[PDB]
Amino acid sequence: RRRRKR
Amino acid sequence: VYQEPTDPKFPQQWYLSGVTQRDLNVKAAWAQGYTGHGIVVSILDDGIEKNHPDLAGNYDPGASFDVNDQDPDPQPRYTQMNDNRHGTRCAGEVAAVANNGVCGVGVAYNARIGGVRMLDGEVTDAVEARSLGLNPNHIHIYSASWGPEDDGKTVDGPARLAEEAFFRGVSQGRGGLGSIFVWASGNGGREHDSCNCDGYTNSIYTLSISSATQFGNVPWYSEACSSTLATTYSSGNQNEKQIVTTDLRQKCTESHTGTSASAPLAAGIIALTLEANKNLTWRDMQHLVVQTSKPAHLNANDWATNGVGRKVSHSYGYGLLDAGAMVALAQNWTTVAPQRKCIIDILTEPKDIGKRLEVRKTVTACLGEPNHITRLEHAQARLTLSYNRRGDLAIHLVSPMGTRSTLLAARPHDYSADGFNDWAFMTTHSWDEDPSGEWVLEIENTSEANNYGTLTKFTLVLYGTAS
Ligand SMILES: [Ca+2]
Ligand SMILES: [Ca+2]
Ligand SMILES: [Ca+2]
Ligand SMILES: [Cl-]
Ligand code: NA
Ligand code: NA
Ligand code: NA
Repeated sequence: RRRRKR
Repeated sequence: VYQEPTDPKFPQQWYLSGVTQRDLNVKAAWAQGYTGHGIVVSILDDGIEKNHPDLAGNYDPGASFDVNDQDPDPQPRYTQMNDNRHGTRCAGEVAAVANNGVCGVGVAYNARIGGVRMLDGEVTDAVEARSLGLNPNHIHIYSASWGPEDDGKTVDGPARLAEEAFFRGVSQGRGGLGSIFVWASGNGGREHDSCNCDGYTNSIYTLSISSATQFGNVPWYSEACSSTLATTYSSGNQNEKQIVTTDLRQKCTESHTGTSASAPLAAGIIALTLEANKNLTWRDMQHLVVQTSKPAHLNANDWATNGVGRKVSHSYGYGLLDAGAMVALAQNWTTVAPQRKCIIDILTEPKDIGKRLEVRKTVTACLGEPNHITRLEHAQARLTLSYNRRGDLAIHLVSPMGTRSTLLAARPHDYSADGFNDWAFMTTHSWDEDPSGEWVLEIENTSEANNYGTLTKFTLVLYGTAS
C-alpha cells in the first residue's frame, strides 16, 4: 500500500 | 498560411483538431503563431527518457532532477514490465517534437520539457516538497498525474513541507507571478471516490482537470467533485479512440489512457497561453480557464447554471478547454487585483447531526474592511465533525445566488469512524458571484442505519476581489 500512486 | 504537422501519427491525434468539433481547438492556436517557444514545463513522475527521438530536441536539463536517487539525471529505471513508462508518456503529450518523421506532436511542440523522477521509491512529504519546489525561477508549469490512493475510503492531502512548497511557489515563483501547478483529478470512479477527499486536487493553488470520452461521455474512471475546474479528452470504451504519445524504449504508443492523460494536455494548452502573455499570474490563468471553457455536447445529468449565467458540472467543471480562445483572450488580459481573504466562523455551539442537519447563516463578506469581497474566486467550508461511518454522509453548500455545490457524495467503501478534522472542502462553482447574503450547509445520512455524530466547527473562507 503505497502512500502515492501513478 | 499555417502548415499543419506531417508527423506519421498526427492524423490519429483526433483530440487536437478536425472538422467534427470534438477537439480542443489546438490548431487554431498554432495558426495564431503560438507553439510554446520559450516556455518550460516539468513532468513530476517516474522519470523521462531524455534521449527519446521525439523528445531529445526539446529536452531541458534545467527542468529535471532525480529525487529518488539524489542526482541530476532523471532517466527511468528499465524493467521487464516497463513499470516506469508513465512519465515518458505524459511528457510527449506536452512537447513531442513536430515535423521530424517520428510518432505524433505535442500540444506545445516548441516548448522545453523536463522531468522529475520522484515516484520510483517511497513518496514522502520531503520527496514531494523537493519536487514541487524545483528551480522555481526557471520552470513555469508543473504537471502531476499522481496522488493519494483511489480506493474510495482515503482522506489525505499535502503534509507540512508540501503545503509550504505550494505557498512558496505561488508567492515567489516565476518572478513573483506564481508557479502554475496542474493536477489530474483522479481514477477512482469505479470505487465511487470523491475528488474533494484529495487535498492536492482540492487545493486552490492547483488547476484540477477531469476527463471526457471521444463521444462526449463521463468515463468509467472519472471522479465527481466541486473542486474540479475544467476538462480535456482522454480514453473511454473500446470503440473510442485513445491518446497518442511517446513510449518507453524509444517507441510510440496509441493507447495512453485515464486521468493521467488529461492533465498533460491541459499543461500544454497553458504553455501556449503563457507564450501569448508572459505576464499572467497564477490567478489570471484560472480566470482565463473559467471564462473560455466549453460545455457544449458534453453529456452529464447535473449541468447547472450558476449566479453569473455560466454552466457548471461536478464531472466536468466549466467544460472542455479551448486553446484558440485561451490564447486570444490572454493577449489583452488586464491583471487581476491582489487576492483578498475573508474568514467567517459560523457556529456558536456544536450541533448533533442525526438524520439531517441544516445550518443557515447570513454574512456581510467583510463589509467595511480592507478584505471586503464582492467578486468571489474560490470558497471553502472548513469542517470538523465526528461520525460513526464516514461514507454514509453527503454534504451540500448553497451560495446566496442559489448555486448548490456537492462538497461530499456518499462513499460506500468508507467505513472510517475518524470523521473530518478541519478538512477544507472547496468549490469553484460560484466563481465571480457576490458572496454577501445567506449561505446554507446541509449534512445528511444517506443510509437507513441509525448513525450518530456531532458538528463542532464550520468556518466559511472566501477568496476574491472587490473590482
Ligand atoms: Ca538518476
Ligand atoms: Ca514527432
Ligand atoms: Ca481520488
Ligand atoms: Cl491563505
Ligand atoms: Na507574488
Ligand atoms: Na485545485
Ligand atoms: Na447577496
